[PDB]
Amino acid sequence: MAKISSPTETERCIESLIAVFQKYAGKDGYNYTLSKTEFLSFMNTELAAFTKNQKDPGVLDRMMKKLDTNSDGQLDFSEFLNLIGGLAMACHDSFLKAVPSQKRT
Amino acid sequence: MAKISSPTETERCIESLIAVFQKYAGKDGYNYTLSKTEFLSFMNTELAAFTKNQKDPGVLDRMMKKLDTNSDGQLDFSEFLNLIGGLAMACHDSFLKAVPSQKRT
Repeated sequence: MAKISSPTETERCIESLIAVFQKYAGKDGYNYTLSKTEFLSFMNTELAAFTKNQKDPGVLDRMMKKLDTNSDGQLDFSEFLNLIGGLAMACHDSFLKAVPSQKRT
Repeated sequence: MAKISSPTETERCIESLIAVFQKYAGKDGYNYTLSKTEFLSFMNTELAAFTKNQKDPGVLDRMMKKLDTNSDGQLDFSEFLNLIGGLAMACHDSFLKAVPSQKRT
């Protein structure tokens, strides 16, 4: 069985975001939107790498309100992904400042 | 060993995007930007789920020019992630039109 991965690395990444997003956003039960405290818990757990590396949880506050383009105080599908964009760009930048030659053969 | 995953599901998703992005974008060797043909190959391989489900590869053309905010004809870190946003939103929407109760305990 060569095709063990129905999704690819990006697609599975995407379904990962589905998993993590919908489990935390699914706590507030609004419109599958990641509420303030849900995102606080989210970022301190699922993004503790970033969150705890910052300095104080007030950053999650800055994240939320930056991404909260719906201006409801929650992060929807795209708002969470906007986040993922900045997150990815931070880790990418890490690689660019380290070794971005991730040319996996 | 409980902490076998240094990255979380979102963080690993993010490093996945690093992996897939930098391997294809690393083919053009510009500024780690996913060039037209590199993205064509990318989307037909890594996103064949979406690409082949559309109808014709001219869609990748539409993706590129939508995401090519750098207006160079390539997708950078954020432009690829803009893509990932629309991709994720499509798969999310799939779940929302199916079963978005991905409340993994």
